[PDB]
Amino acid sequence: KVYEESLDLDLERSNRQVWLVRLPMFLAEKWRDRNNLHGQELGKIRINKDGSKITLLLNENDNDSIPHEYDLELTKKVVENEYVFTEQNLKKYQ
Amino acid sequence: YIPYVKTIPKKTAIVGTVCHECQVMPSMNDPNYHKIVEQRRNIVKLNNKE
Amino acid sequence: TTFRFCRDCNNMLYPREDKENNRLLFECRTCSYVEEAGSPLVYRHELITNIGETAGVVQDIGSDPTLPRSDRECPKCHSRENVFFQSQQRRKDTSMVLFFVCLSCSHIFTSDQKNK
Amino acid sequence: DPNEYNEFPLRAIPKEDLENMRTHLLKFQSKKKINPVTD
Ligand SMILES: [Zn+2]
Ligand SMILES: [Zn+2]
Repeated sequence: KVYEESLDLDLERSNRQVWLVRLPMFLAEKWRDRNNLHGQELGKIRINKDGSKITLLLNENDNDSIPHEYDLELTKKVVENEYVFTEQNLKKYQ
Repeated sequence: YIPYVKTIPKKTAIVGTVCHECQVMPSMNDPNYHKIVEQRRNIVKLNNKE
Repeated sequence: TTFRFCRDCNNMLYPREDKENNRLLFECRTCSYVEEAGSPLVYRHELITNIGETAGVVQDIGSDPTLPRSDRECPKCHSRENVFFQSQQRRKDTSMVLFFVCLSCSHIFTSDQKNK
Repeated sequence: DPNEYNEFPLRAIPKEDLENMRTHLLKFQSKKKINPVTD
């Protein structure tokens, strides 16, 4: 009765590929802002057909102040035992 | 056993598993390159204290 | 001597004997994991040890400007450039033998003429 | 460069679902492969 929602961890969307990316200070200062991220186009991820090299190219919205091309260095090709979990508040009535 | 433990329930859900770790580094062949170097250089040359 | 570590909890294994087969087993002390030993040696205490003679040799040892240079021949690539240094063990009983590191192949040789 | 690649679009998550929700990183510290889905 205290909570009207299940209190069990939802292991339903865990089968979802996710990339952990470390960003430079200049790029992280504008990509982590909560006054942004309106669903616009932040760039495109480019992967070679044979792999072994990845690069993301930003759009022309940077105002010609930062590089438009970046290289995605895979510090760990096989990342293991790392997961992403959320946190939400429960309904307190009924 | 102990009767009371004082848990703090919260709504949680696993929404992905990490498969790759990436390090974004600007390309040295980009025309706008070396502007970040100037910005990086300015970091050490700035004195906030007055 | 080689140290062994447990598989289930990462704790280090300890020797144990099995009289049923007269063999050497390495068993964990917390989670009951066992594994037969590949060697019968379990302890070693080298009173006189030569470990650390060339400690500190890296891929860029030749970049150190304080190291002295020499014209001795490298008996692996026939090169004359090399950086030499004395033993790095600080016990006051080591000989003054010099260890030569080649700047062309990263090969380490010594000037010892007594035992080598 | 030639079209020897398959590039997909990247766009930010809308803020309408990022409010009142915190996304964290979970790291199991073990030498095995821990997977809560099956293990
Ligand atoms: Zn163990
Ligand atoms: Zn040599």
